[PDB]
Amino acid sequence: APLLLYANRRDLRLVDATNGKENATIVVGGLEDAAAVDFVFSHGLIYWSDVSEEAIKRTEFNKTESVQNVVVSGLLSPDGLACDWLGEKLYWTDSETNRIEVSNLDGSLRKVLFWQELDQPRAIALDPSSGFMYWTDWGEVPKIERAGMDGSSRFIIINSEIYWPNGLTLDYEEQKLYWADAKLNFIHKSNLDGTNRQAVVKGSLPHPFALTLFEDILYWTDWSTHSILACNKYTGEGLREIHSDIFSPMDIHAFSQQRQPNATNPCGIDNGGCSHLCLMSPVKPFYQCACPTGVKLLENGKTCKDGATELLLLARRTDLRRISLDTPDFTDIVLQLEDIRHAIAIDYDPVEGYIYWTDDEVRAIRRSFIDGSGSQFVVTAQIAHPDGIAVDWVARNLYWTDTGTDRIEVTRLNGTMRKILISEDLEEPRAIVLDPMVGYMYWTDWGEIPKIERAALDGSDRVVLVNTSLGWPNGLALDYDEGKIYWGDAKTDKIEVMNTDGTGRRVLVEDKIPHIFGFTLLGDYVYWTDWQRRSIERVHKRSAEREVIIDQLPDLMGLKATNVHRVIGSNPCAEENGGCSHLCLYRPQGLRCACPIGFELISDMKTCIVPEH
Amino acid sequence: ADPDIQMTQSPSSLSASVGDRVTITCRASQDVSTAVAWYQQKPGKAPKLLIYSASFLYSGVPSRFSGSGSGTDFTLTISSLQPEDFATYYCQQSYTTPPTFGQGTKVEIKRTVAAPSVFIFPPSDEQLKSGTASVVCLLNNFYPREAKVQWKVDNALQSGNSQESVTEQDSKDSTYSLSSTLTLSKADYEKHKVYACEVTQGTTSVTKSFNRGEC
Amino acid sequence: DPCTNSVNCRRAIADSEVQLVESGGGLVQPGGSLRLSCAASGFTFTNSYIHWVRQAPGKGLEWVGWITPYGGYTNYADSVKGRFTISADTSKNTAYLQMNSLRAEDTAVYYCARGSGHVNAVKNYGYVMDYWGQGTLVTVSSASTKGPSVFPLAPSSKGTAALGCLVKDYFPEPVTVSWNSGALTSGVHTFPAVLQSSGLYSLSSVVTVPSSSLGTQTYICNVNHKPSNTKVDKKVEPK
Ligand SMILES: *[C@@H]1O[C@H](CO[C@@H]2O[C@@H](C)[C@@H](O)[C@@H](O)[C@@H]2O)[C@@H](O[C@@H]2O[C@H](CO)[C@@H](O[C@@H]3O[C@H](CO)[C@@H](O)[C@H](O)[C@@H]3O)[C@H](O)[C@H]2NC(C)=O)[C@H](O[C@@H]2O[C@@H](C)[C@@H](O)[C@@H](O)[C@@H]2O)[C@H]1NC(C)=O
Ligand SMILES: *[C@@H]1O[C@H](CO[C@@H]2O[C@@H](C)[C@@H](O)[C@@H](O)[C@@H]2O)[C@@H](O[C@@H]2O[C@H](CO)[C@@H](O)[C@H](O)[C@H]2NC(C)=O)[C@H](O[C@@H]2O[C@@H](C)[C@@H](O)[C@@H](O)[C@@H]2O)[C@H]1NC(C)=O
Ligand SMILES: *[C@@H]1O[C@H](CO)[C@@H](O[C@@H]2O[C@H](CO)[C@@H](O)[C@H](O)[C@H]2NC(C)=O)[C@H](O[C@H]2O[C@H](CO)[C@@H](O)[C@H](O)[C@@H]2O)[C@H]1NC(C)=O
Ligand code: NA
Ligand code: NA
Ligand code: NA
Repeated sequence: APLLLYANRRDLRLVDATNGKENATIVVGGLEDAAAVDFVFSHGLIYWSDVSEEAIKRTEFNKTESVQNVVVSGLLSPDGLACDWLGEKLYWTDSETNRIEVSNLDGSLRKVLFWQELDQPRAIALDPSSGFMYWTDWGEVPKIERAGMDGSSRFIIINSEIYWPNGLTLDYEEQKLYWADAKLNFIHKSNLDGTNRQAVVKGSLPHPFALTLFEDILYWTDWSTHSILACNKYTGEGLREIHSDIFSPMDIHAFSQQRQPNATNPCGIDNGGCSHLCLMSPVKPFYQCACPTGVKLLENGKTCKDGATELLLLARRTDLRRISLDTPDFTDIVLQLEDIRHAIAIDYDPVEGYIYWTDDEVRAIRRSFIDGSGSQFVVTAQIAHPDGIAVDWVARNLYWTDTGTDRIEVTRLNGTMRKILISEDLEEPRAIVLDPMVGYMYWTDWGEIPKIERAALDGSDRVVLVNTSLGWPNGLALDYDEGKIYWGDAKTDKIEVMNTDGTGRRVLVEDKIPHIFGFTLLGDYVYWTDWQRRSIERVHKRSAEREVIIDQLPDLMGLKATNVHRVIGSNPCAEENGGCSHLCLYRPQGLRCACPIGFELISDMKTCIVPEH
Repeated sequence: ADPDIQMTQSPSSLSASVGDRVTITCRASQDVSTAVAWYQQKPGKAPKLLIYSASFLYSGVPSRFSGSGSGTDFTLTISSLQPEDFATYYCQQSYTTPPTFGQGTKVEIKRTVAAPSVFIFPPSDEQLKSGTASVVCLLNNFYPREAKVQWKVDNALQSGNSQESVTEQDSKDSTYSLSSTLTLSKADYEKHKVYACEVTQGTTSVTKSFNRGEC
Repeated sequence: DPCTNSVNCRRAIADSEVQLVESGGGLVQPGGSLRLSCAASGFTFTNSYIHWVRQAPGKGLEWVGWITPYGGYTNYADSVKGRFTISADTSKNTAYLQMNSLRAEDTAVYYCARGSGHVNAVKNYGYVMDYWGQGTLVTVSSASTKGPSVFPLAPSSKGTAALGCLVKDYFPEPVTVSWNSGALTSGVHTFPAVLQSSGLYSLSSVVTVPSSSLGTQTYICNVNHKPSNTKVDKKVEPK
């Protein structure tokens, strides 16, 4: 008796098609919006996606009342899910992030496989013995595609007479593909490459959602009739309702070991020699090593690097995100952080791996590791509108600008030993960057007389570098190797570059930059966020070739690109804080020790003391 | 047949000052997850969506509106009430068919007391020719809404022959206006001389009158 | 504009149009029939739920039914089942509510409303009604149409003076009133209609003006009772 497993929003249920009139048994309850379902029969596992909890979860069918979270981040509308029972992998689609992703069965080693030309991806079906995956897309260009389960050889197999392709399944016995179209009111079948397409049933399908198969019978769920229907897989005859009055039928499978035929795993017993993911592949040797999202596979084709070498770090008002710069997909991963209300400026310390960011609603400077763990408050008093922040990775100090207080201030990196460095002639201070090797800080002011200014790292010898043809200089970035500084101006709508002494000024970008805010340089590239275009973009600093990194993301703010671990440059503050009891503030002419309020330097020029009454 | 999901709002009406925080509750008779929407309905206008999915602010809606809750208990909060927020507010579950609505919460704006300007209008001669006479008393731009309007005809208090109507709260100055209409046969109107509208709020009484014998 | 570039000011500012136009309402005797239309524009008709929702006078909101125009599928409230039929014409982007065997308790303003989101989406907001038409009034009554008589409320010899128009003895609702063809709006109060024991409605519209203008300015109430094709322009003068 073919058992049918289906998702039902608040629960997952099992019904036997033989006695379909009977009450369906509840497999898992307490769910919110369970949508996609699949299983690993040999492992006794049932998986489901929940689109309100934004999670994929699993349970063991034998035991009871133990729901295991598998994927709980990075999901918005995970509408389709498929288990690779041969290679032991999990695949899913997401129609809001526009991605197809793969992971191990426990959710580890997640990798985004496809991120382009996905609009409303939905159903996904696997042929692990042939290394091919199939999925539907009911979006602007509706289609059925096929690709390697390693992400290779992507091909459109059906692109005509298609509109809402909601359901998709495979017949492993006859090597056939079946799908249901909820607009064109039919179920069709074809070979695995799309050829010899044939109509199975036509007209009795108000709103089919998911389709499955067992022996010579197709089974599908229908959103408008709230039921599971069935017909003969060759002729469409004998159409009938198996099970009715279902609250909200979603994905469905024939729950059987025979629907997951056993074959040799090409990965063997050594995971193919792959350090991380061993994915089924449709070409000899029929596996392919892969790496987590953003991570490069080395030359041997087997061993992953240790994480991304370079990251783009984003503040985005209500969250922070990181994007690897190592791979072409530019997947933004949201950091797991608490109480992010209005994050604005961001920087990063590669020595300890701390991101630092400002927030003018929390009114605090905070830091964390690149995944959101280790999160700590750094500065909480007299924070008002801190629109710029910079890490001094050499002297281990933290700088910020605040247009709510009209100051530039410095602390140690953990927020202690605070000193006001600039407290006059700041109207709208914003971006701030540091050159510890040379002894300078630079900052922008977008007030009524806009400026780019320079001072020593103690705020002394203040000088205006640029005060003409500026308006809203929001972004600032040094090119340490080339002796240049770049800026983005949201009023003149320009990205400009000049030597750090103010010579050689010239316009780099002039078009389609209506409102830069975030702004950073790494290697050959300048990156920015644009408040009006709602995009992250970059330009090659010599060729001026532009690339869109992310489009249509609201609430973009500050941006910093960085090597994750490597730092360059030094000065005498790096050695025992210069001997300074409190702050060591380097200048081109030599370091100056400094003190928080109420302390004074004594005659050794190093030690701060509260002076006697 | 399955029971309709009952949405129970509270309070049925409330009055709060400009700047107050206002909270409205909505309880569902079945667990509806976060599938709850809130609407604002100004008088004589279609409902406008404020919140969906229990807490998501709909595009264009001011940020003083917010929502929260899950399961069966939901709330709508107006964090700083504005004079233009006079309206009836409805919750609705969007979880299953049929969509069902709460009975609504009428929000009134509390303001300082304002005494009415009172006016009395005799029937027109053109109406008098038709066998019926309408006498109208107008209470203009006053607060609070509650007022006692009594008709006196030759110093005899009238009973059973008048009806009142009240405008909606003014979206600018939060006052009301009220009309009271006294209806008489032509013969009865011509039987008496003095027509008076007495208006009382608290210890404050004002009377406007006309005499048929004027002119 | 400096506010443009401020994190705090940009936030405080934030802190092709979809349209649904109903027609068809009016007075109908019990047992009779009426067809309402809802003309949609500004969105892909067939990707949406289209709802009908009704509101009896002084009462709350009651869902009537919906259609998904992509395939014409419908749902209905038990209170209208079998008597009301919803349909749609994709070529005209119009939905319809055919109302048969009408009952007195079907009297209501009838709104059509668009469900939010896409009809084929997994995260389905189709019962969230994100745009509502203006409504059309259906009155089910055996009483016949009657247009109003309009009488002056004359300014007294008494500063600020009050004047107005009394709009008496009409059926069904509604009446609209304007002053000086819409040129006079400040200080106007048009009261809700009251149902008189005769079964006919009456209302007054008033306006306060400076008492100096009583000799120099002319004041005209413009009364329209569309149900009876009765339009009246009444001059209000001191007596
Ligand atoms: C926050 O940072 C402060 C600055 O220190 C610098 O950063 C830390 C993370 C570390 O890398 C230091 O080496 C850096 O200089 C910390 O204050 C400093 O803390 C150190 C101890 O870690 C302390 O050194 C001692 O100094 C005495 C002489 O008085 C000597 O006998 C010891 O052998 C040792 O050298 C510094 O004096 C101290 N600086 C000042 C100006 O007080 C701070 O540490 C915390 O607060 C200080 C006052 C001490 O109580 C520490 O024990 C305590 O951990 C950091 N805060 C936190 C929460 O980590
Ligand atoms: C820009 O700032 C000038 C003064 O700062 C100089 O330029 C910086 C980039 C930096 O190198 C710094 O070391 C320099 O000292 C202004 O010139 C000054 O203007 C005032 C006001 O008229 C005048 O009293 C000073 O003598 C003059 N200093 C000079 C010329 O060195 C610029 O002002 C403009 O240029 C002036 C000649 C004058 O026409 C004024 O009206 C102009 O605004 C500043 N430029 C702008 C666009 O504000
Ligand atoms: C799944 O299929 C594989 C491949 O056919 C099979 O493993 C093969 O089994 C044959 C004998 O039937 C051996 O001669 C092959 O060398 C062997 N190949 C490999 C790569 O191991 C699996 O059977 C395995 O597990 C069985 C117990 O579950 C055992 O009897 C087999 O000897 C073998 O170890 C097939 N798995 C299942 C569960 O049927
Ligand atoms: Na999408
Ligand atoms: Na400022
Ligand atoms: Na601009």
